[PDB]
Amino acid sequence: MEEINTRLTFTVRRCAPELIVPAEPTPRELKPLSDIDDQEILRCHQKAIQFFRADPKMRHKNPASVIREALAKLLVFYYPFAGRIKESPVGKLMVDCTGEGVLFIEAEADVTLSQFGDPLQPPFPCIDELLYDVPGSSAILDAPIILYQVTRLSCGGFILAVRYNHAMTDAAGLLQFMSALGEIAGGATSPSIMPVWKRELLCSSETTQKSFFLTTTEISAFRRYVPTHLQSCTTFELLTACIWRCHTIALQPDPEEEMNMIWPVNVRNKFKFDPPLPAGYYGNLLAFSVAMSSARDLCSKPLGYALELVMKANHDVTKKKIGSVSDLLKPIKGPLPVRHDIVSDLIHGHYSMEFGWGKATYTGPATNNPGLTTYYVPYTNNKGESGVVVPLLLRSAVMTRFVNEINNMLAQVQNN
Repeated sequence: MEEINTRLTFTVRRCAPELIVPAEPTPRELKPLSDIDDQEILRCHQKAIQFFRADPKMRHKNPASVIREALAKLLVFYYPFAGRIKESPVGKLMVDCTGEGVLFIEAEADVTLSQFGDPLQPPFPCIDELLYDVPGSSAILDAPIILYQVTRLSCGGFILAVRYNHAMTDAAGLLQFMSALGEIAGGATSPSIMPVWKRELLCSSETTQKSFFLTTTEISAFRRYVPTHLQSCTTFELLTACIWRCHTIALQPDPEEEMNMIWPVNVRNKFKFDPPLPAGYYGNLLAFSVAMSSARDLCSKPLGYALELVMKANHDVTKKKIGSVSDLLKPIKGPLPVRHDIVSDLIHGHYSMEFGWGKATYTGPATNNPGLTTYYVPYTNNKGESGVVVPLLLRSAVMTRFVNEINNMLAQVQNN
């Protein structure tokens, strides 16, 4: 299992972080976050990144300035994003729309866009410096909800890095928002999709980083040595059953502890909501599927055991298809288990954002839970092999036991 390493490094320097408030008076109100947005597994942040190449006609236009003026203008419509999230009695989250503003960082880097590769894919170097974690902002409550870093590159290109409070929006909502930002920086009067709230509809009253590469041939090879009755499995399912079982064998937990593997599902493509969703909704619309087993059964039984659990969990959430949003979209049931890993499927453009410099040359993820939290990215190496890159952050011993265990599985798949 190949480790991918970024041998590139460079020096970043950033101004001191600033607060961007909406450019015009906006409603000062308390807006309810939905039962989907405020579940435990979403009380985290997430990181996205886009790379933009130089545009010769955009000379005399510093990208940080363009973006921060457009942020101010766009926050008039998305004004809750300038708010602060607070907790009421019985655990309901609210956005206090105070206009205190989103965090912003203008920076420069002694590096060129082309030095990130061609094609440019993860891992990305110096990402902790390209999306600086300002102290106290890692908080869910009373902290700025979103953070931008615009790093200018020596070629005149630039980097747009975002950290956002996952209680506020999901990847899809942030995409609607970033496309509204692109439109406003394009000169638009207002967004094409006028956002709405309506989240009441979903209210019911020692460590180590690393990135590893598995080629498609290795994945499909796996698919050959699982029982025929499980061969309809997705690449995602097979990869997730591998990761879950290998990680558990690496953790070596108490035999009876309940091991959970959890992943989100975008439902927009899937269900047909009978009261359909509002046109500009941008809260969370993720379903979550949960696969659970004793540590002893995961480590004791072959990969087919884990794989069946993953595939069947992947249809618990897909099986009821028409009705209300409150009917088909539920939070995870209880408090999160002690033992839970989180995987996300990213093998899927994120196109049509244009800020004057074109559409991004790359848009994707970047870089709490003490389990394993990772995502799958597409990757093609220098010889042409397409496959998946899995960024892992584990205690070093757990990492090498994990790597060795998936390498044992590769050894088995090839011996057979």
